[PDB]
Amino acid sequence: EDLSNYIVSNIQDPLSRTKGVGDFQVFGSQYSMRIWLDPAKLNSYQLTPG
Amino acid sequence: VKQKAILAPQQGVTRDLKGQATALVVNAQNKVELRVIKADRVIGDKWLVTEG
Repeated sequence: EDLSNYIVSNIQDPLSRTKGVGDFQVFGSQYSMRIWLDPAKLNSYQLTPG
Repeated sequence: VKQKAILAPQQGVTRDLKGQATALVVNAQNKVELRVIKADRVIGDKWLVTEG
């Protein structure tokens, strides 16, 4: 995951602003702040995901 | 009170990508390598590393 993050973050658009690069397709994705909810503690504190 | 705790200086430990704060430990043969830190608290200007 961190390799795909580094590729799409640091080397992707310098690769894409060069000559003749018409399209790209990257395996993986960047980092994103994933927030994994637990339904048991949501039931505990009377909260919904909304 | 935690017995045999180890405190690290403030800017001696820094975080890289995906969080995961690390500190550059120095080997016995004068080599250097960065180790991960399980820092959970700061006392004054010193991080409390539990293990690592």
